[PDB]
Amino acid sequence: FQCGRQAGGARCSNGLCCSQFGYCGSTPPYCGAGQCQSQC
Repeated sequence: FQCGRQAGGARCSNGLCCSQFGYCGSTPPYCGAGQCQSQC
């Protein structure tokens, strides 16, 4: 975890997506199929 409230307030690689808890990604179960809140 790096993004969201699960960590505080950050982002992963680029302007991808950030999971409900605070898990940002662009390919794992955060951006594709998992817990995508912003983008999937």
